[PDB]
Amino acid sequence: KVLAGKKLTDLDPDEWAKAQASAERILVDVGTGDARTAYRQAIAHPEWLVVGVDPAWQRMTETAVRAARKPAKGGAPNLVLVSSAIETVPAALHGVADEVMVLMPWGKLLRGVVLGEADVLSGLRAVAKPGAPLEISIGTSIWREPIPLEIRDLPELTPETVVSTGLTDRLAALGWQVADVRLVPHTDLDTISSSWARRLGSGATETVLHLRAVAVDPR
Repeated sequence: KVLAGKKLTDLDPDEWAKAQASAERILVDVGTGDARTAYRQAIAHPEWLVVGVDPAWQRMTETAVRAARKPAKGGAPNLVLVSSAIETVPAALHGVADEVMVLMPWGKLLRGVVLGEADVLSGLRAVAKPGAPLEISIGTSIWREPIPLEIRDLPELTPETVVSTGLTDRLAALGWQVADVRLVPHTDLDTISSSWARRLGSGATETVLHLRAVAVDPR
């Protein structure tokens, strides 16, 4: 269920428990893209256990190959890449995260966050410790044509409509107390969507809808 280089393997429960215990912070990145962003977090913060969770595991293989190398050769032993969908988080991920990040989501994860779909929101809450922040970062260019199929029937989510669509209340009901919602124009894309296809420092920016919440009791 975790990537080891180009292959999937069974996560050793003992090693998983020891890694969590040894970490200063456990960060769960839900939706990883090619997981270069998770890798860069892990490299910057060797005391963090950085857990990337994505069902499209083959996309993450380059990151996994790089992370498996010796530290001197760019290895990141504190990066754990998990093959799983968020709506069906396995028990081994329940209540582990000090912080949950949803950066540049696509597909069901994106649609779920925008609509405040219970299975996606509950899955996110399931992996969190009480008090853990949730940070969601959505690039707003997705609402400019061509709009991706997973949101093209939905009106653009803005800070005002996060309230008026009832998303803030759906979040609270499922255990995410919203703290801040804002647009952040000219956000450096490298901070939320690094890729092995794109050189770092390109200067690429985007307006990001940023939501922060805190893990609380549901219902």
